[PDB]
Amino acid sequence: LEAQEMLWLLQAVMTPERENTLRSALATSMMGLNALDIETLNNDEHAWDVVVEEFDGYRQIWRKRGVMPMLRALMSARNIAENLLATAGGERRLTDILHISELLQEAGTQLESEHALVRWLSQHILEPDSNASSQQMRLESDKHLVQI
Amino acid sequence: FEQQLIEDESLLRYQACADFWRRHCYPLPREIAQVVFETWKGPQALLRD
Amino acid sequence: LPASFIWDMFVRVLPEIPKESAFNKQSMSWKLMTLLPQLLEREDFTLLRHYLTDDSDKRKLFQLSSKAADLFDQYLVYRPDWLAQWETGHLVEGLGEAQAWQAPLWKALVEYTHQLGQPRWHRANLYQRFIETLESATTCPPGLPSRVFICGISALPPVYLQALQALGKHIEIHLLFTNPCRYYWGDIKDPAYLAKLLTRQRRHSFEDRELPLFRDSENAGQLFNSDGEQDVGNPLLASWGKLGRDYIY
Amino acid sequence: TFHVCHSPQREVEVLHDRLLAMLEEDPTLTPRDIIVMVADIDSYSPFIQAVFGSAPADRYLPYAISDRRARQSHPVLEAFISLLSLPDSRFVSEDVLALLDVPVLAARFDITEEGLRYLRQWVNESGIRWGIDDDNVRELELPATGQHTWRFGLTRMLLGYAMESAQGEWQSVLPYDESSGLIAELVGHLASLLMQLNIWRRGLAQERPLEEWLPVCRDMLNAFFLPDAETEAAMTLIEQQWQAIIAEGLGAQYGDAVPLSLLRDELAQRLDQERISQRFLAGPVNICTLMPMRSIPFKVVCLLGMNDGVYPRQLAPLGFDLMSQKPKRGDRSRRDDDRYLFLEALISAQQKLYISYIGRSIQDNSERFPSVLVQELIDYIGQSHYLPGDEALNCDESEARVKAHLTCLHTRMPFDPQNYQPGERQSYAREWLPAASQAGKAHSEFVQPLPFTLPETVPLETLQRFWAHPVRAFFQMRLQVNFRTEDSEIPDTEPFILEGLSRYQINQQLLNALVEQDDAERLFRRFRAAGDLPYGAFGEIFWETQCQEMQQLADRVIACRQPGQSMEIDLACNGVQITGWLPQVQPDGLLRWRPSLLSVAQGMQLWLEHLVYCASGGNGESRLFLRKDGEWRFPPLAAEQALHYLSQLIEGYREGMSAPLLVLPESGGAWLKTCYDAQNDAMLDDDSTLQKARTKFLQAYEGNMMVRGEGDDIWYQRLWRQLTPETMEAIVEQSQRFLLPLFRFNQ
Amino acid sequence: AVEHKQLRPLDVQFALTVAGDEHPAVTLAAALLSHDAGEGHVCLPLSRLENNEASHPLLATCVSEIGELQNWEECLLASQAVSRGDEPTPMILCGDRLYLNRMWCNERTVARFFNEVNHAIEVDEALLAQTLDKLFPVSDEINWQKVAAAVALTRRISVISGGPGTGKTTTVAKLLAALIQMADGERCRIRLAAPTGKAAARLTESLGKALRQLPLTDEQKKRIPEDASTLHRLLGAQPGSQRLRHHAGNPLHLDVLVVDEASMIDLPMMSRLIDALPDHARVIFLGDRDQLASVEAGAVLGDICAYANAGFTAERARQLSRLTGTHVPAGTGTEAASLRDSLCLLQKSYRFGSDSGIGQLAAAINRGDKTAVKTVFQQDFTDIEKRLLQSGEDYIAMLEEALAGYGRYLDLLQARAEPDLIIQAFNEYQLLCALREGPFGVAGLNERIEQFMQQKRKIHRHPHSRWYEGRPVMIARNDSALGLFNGDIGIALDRGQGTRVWFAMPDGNIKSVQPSRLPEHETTWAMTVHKSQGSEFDHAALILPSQRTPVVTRELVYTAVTRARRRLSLYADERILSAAIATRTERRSGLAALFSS
Amino acid sequence: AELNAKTLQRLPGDNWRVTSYSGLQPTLTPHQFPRGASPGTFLHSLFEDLDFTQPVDPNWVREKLELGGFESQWEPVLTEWITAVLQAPLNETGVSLSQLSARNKQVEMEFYLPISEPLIASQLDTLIRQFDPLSAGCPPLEFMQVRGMLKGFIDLVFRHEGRYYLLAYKSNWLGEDSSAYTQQAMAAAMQAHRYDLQYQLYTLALHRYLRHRIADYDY
Repeated sequence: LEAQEMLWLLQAVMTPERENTLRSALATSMMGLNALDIETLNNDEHAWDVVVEEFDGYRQIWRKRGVMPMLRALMSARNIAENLLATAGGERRLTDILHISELLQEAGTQLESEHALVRWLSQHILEPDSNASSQQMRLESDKHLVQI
Repeated sequence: FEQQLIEDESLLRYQACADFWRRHCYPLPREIAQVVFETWKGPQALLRD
Repeated sequence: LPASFIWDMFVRVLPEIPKESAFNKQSMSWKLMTLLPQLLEREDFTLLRHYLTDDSDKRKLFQLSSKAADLFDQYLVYRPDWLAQWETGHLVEGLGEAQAWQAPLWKALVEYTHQLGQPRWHRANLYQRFIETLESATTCPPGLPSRVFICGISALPPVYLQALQALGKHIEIHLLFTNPCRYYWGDIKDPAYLAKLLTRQRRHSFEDRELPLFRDSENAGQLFNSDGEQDVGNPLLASWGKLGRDYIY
Repeated sequence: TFHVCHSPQREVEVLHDRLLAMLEEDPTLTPRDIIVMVADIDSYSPFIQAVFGSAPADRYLPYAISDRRARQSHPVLEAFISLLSLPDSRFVSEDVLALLDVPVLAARFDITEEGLRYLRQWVNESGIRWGIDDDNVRELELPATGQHTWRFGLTRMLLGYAMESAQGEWQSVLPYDESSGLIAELVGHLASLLMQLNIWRRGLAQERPLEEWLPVCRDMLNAFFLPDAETEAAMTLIEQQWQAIIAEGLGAQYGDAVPLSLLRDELAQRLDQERISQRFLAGPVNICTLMPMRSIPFKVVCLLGMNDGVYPRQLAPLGFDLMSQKPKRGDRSRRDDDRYLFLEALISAQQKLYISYIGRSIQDNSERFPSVLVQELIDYIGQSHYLPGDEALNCDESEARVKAHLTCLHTRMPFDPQNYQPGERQSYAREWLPAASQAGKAHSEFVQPLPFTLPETVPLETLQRFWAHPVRAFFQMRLQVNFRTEDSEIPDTEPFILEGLSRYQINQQLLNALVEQDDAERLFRRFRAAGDLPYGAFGEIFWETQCQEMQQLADRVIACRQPGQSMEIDLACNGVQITGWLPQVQPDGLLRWRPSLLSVAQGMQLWLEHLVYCASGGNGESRLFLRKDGEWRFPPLAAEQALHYLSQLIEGYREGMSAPLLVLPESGGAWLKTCYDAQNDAMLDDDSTLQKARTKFLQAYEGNMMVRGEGDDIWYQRLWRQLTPETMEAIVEQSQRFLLPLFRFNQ
Repeated sequence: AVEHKQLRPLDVQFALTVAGDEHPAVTLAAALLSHDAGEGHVCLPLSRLENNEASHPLLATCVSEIGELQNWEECLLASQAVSRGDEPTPMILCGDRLYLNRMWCNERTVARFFNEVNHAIEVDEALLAQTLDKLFPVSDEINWQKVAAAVALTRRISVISGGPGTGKTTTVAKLLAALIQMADGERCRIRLAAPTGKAAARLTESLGKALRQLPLTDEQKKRIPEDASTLHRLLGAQPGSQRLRHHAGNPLHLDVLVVDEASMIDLPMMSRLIDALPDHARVIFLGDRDQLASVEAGAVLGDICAYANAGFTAERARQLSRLTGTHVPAGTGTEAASLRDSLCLLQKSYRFGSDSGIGQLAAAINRGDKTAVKTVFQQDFTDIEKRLLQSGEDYIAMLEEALAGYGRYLDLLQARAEPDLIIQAFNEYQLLCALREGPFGVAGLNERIEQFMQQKRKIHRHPHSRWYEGRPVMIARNDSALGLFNGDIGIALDRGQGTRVWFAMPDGNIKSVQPSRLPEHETTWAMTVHKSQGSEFDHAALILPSQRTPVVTRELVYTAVTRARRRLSLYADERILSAAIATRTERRSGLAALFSS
Repeated sequence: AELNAKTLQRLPGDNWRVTSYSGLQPTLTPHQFPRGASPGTFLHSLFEDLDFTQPVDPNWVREKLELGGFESQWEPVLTEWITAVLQAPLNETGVSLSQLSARNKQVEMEFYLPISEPLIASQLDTLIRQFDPLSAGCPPLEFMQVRGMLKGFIDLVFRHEGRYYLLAYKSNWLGEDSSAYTQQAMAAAMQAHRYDLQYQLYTLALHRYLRHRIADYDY
């Protein structure tokens, strides 16, 4: 599901004009918002204006600096990494998000267009084939876990 | 001297199985294609076999 | 660059030289694409007849011609004496099995480029012509600079040193050499060459004091082995600097 | 210093922090005196650009990366290479839509981006899979089917532009009712492309001599491409490389024929010959490989990618070269060159040397060995130096202590609290400081009590969309969040079997045709003219078994079928107005038929229709006939019980808008029908039923490896990640509260 | 035409695919039919194919039969691509006019809807006359609005033809008021349809300000029509598929349906609207007869209202005299009594009379060009000005007059006032151009106006910011979430919280939107004539190119004249204005033959 | 345990960059030539590769147009335009380009000019406007403080009768087709394209090179 959330976030960053994709991407488990937060964001127009402005700034960073600076600024401003680390069971999801971000950076450094990386991510979501780089890594190494 | 290595040969194998199914199962009459359908639904079942 | 400077000296010293060589890599590949089916009937190419006449849509022939052109360009850069012997028609004693299909191929390449309207000249023969026209010349030819600086080891590959010694008779050449050690750490050829190396010393550029090449000149023969390899005390310099060994040699 | 890392991204992330620490420690340290040489610049420079572009304004140091030169127009050269492989291509629809993905080829044939978005679904829905012409199918030693080709789809789209789909077939080709107006002019652009794809397929097939390949690339460039402001240099480079290939071929005076694949491979090799950059900028920090500045005296020298296998690079010999058999002094070799580059990098380091390699794998935490040069270096360090702590302990033990002290084993993740402890190593990442401090709030629960006032007029369609899926109705209507998934790509072959939505649409149209006793053979020819059926006898066998199943269903459907019309429903329940329309209301009652399986959602829909039908007159049963002799029956009830159950459903609807009403239809209905007893009208409380209902709930929630379960859904994964027993008991209680009249009145 | 000779690749591929191995006569006929369908002509007459084609004897040498295939009908019926309406063929030849199968089906559907289903609903005439006397205050002379309301409430299907400024919305309000006051116990689910969203918003605000003025009852105010819907939204059109929700099976549960702006309704949308209607709904069409043609291929309203010049029937004249209580004239002759009875013509304009030159110029557009020259020439009626545009100095004079046109807008912009007065001043003056690119177009005039505002100190513009204070923008796609429709103008300015675009909503409010929230944004200093339909401007200025183009015709100048409320300016050559009036955009269709029998 | 991220006290580096001048800022006629960056670089390469002493050959111009990819009809007008340019002298005494030998010319001289002070635009533009007469208008450009190296590529440096001269080429010229390119229009083009700083840096680089190379040098 984290790849689908990253695809929704990239579609919200690439197309921030239509509010449907942004509303579908903000309510994902990566952002971590309640139903009251989504309702107050849909009711208050000024907060949605601030969200659209900061997503346009994220799109400017994505066009100027790249994929991983944009994702790092998004994870630092929204502070979703600390919330996923505080949530029990979110460390595996955060490592999956970081690995998906690294693969998206590796695929977007070779691609010129910005929508081509979104199409590549949608195609790799539609293609579940197993490569040596695109496998799931270990979530944590310092914490002792029962190894199946 | 220069050759490109492909990791996954499942796509070319499925394409060759589809070509075999096209060149064999298509000009058959009904009395043979009934038995071919009773053995396998499509070329994917034969490839899985 | 060193090849660009060598070609510029070739243009300036020797006149009536074409700007592009006839022995280009792609040119030799396109020539060997035409010459190799003509030589399939020959007895020396019987290794290639089992390689080419089985199934060919001119794909194996093009790659074989490209690899043979790469080897011929590498021989033009590094081994001029082998091609000079192969142009006469004589083999070289002591080489591998892959020689009976390369020397008639090189001779047929020379005959094909001589039969065509393309010029005879390539890098290897013009190198020897440059050495001959710089060694026998008493008067310095015009168009040459005053002093030439060579900064670094890879700023000249170790094959143009004879042309550099020929250029040093008329042009002051300052080769700024970056060696990690200050003594002599390379190899040796003969004990009669060891005394010739011991007679040479390095004087200081600013202090004007001569220093010997070795730490102990009396034990310089004990450092070199009978085969000709010096036991370097530093293991990193012995294991890492073999190109530096050949360059200082 | 030697630094063991787990990831190359983590390697350059530790490198950036250590370079910032070296810049902060030494005030007389300019950034121009720092150099980072990587052994593999192709697999590291994305990570270097990523972790050096992500720095904040108070942390940003300037960087300039030297790598291989990118193409001036990356899709255009690949499109020209694919156009050079035109007779060898199979003309798959995705391979042509990728050629239309390039804006140059789209702007040549006047195809816009909106036109491309229309052409995507126009190719996907009209059955265009592979094959430009039927002669292309016959050329590949395949039987000429005549369908699922580009000519078939072009004739289908033109017949749809000319004739509506309700008229019928003309030349065994069903028309395509989408492209009808002026937008089908874009179809006239697409057929303008494939005709060009018919020209160069038959032209580039025959072998030509080198004097005839000259205007070929120029004609291809003015046929398929249009000169824009950006892609002038790409077409200029293509023409220059092609004319250079032909000039170097004609310089040798080649007379025999030269095939297309040789020139295509030579152009593909001469377009990927972009050499690694050797430029040095004195402004920013230079990121480059080993060769460019072998002797430059930089103060801070970093060496990345010093693991085994990558560095030093071992180049395999050609096998028949005489220089490899007999080596001389002036012989170029990559191994000795790299081993001397490492020595020159060691000598050229003036103040600080920072060697980092991959010591541990990130996948399975396997031990990775470094290079042999770094191993000899740390062996010489351990055998040449000792720490003042153990002045006289041993020789091997002091060597191991020195090699362990110099080796910094960094953490695997950047949010590790080990990196933020004060002492020797301390990171500068302020963004990962509160994440490593673990002083953040956790993810709160999604269900929150929201204020919701029930309106006066609530339609029946809203109640049907609510009771079809309650969590989806809570997401897409209350907070208006609908998770939009991307559509599936076009398959690479014709449909041999019927499965999924296509089989269900074929069964639905066959059931709607057989309910009026229409000719099944006309619908068979209509479905075969569209290519939705398999070719030849297999499509006939599929249509025969589906006609047998739909006739078995229709013999039960039209056994008790009466002509009925749609009626209006106006109800007032709990002060709430319900306005709607019920289709095909017969005097016998309610008659619905769908080609699906026995499920609880269709039973809930039929129960809601029966409640909205019996509340305003209508004494009679309600019947629904599914496949495999599945039947939902509800007896007629009075107005009191119907209004009571409708008020219960209205209360559930107004409860579902405030909080997400956790009523699973399938799993809750399975749990209920495992626990319900229709004979005594009482629920069993023994432990055997409580153990079998849990098994039914786990069977219906998470299905097998062949059937998609109810838990594999994007609406349920947002609420919970793992099905807890507390939420399971909550779903059980809500299904016992709501889904009980489904199995109470079932007969 | 010139565009008709340059063949589109769609027509060539259609001719090569449909005919194929047949004769080249069928290929040329299919190519000409596809080109006429692309240009907008519904039917193709065989006389134009026989006479106006140079290859017509050559194909006579191509065919070889016993009868030699001298007729075009036998040559078309000999091939398998053309049938008489029985075989499922792409091309249909029925009445010596070749069309496509979809166009033939839609034309027969329109002819069936306008020839057979239009029956006469018989109601009480005394109560209808009493409601018309109590609603319409004028009862002394002939009023076309009262006759239009009577003939719309009498028949089921009725077409109301009238120009702008004639009080059509007041007639619709009186018609709906008399419709509810006639049927008291019977419920009426009135529905309103529009082709565009902006015209739907204008219809909602107009009927809201019109129906609240008339005195109603508590049950009558409950049956007020709530909203006007788009025609794609009323039938349930999808972006991906063309499947409708109310296509053939379940009709729309409506009692009466008022469809405004029928001039922009093409033939497939009209045929899809007809198939969705039940057997009891009464439809009232609104629009102008001489207005601009539809977007796609087809001309429904013009071919319907072409029979309005003949008049009514002899019995229908006495019926209208008994209904309205006045003297209603009769039409000479009877060809199709149902369609001529269902039509009506509005001639009395209330917002402008014979004293104003705008209505006289609009009446002279449908006449010869000398009538328009005489209308502009003598004394100009203090309303219409004519400026000749040939060279660069005329362009500078046009920009100088546009400075005086946008003078109040710049004065309210520079004074830092409220944005409502700024939008109210911007909605009074408007430039209307024909083309898009080049020196004469949308993007040419917008960039020239921006460069002129960069030259003179009126508007400060940063070259890299693209969102300077004072730019007018317009949206190209609809957006129901933001409340803005296609063809709505917004003004970008700084209220103090940043550069935001203010839009004037039809509900009386002003909405400040972020420029990053706009899906589409194009500069609208000069609008196209096709995209300015439905709106109204106080001072309009038409700009026509000197080069001959098929866009500039009689209907374009007619829509440009009727776009102005009071003042109208022209920047065109005299020869172009003389040639555009005579060249009428005719669309050949089979409705002229089907309604004549 | 407690943990804090380190705060950087000093900036990692000053504003150092290797920049240039551009970083701180009938039917066949030359008026109908296509105006762009690529035809300008093509004409610059044509003026670089052609020898000034040797006469212009039309087949050589045809070969250069075949190598570049331009039209073949422009060639007989191009060679006569090239000879008309080469016949026109450009000096205060009337020295043509044909009088320059191969030893006297130096084509495309690259220089790296060092600067250790922070280059302030306000302190430099006033010093430029104090002496340059073309700086009457031309509001000053804005650029950051550049400490480091300045790159430059001079088109031609040539000596004649014991006096050195610098020569540069500009070839865009899109907006002029008549004979209106007088000294006023060329001065307006110099003020608009801001070529005063480039020629001033070229004079500074040539003065430093002649001071370093030639002993007892006077400007």
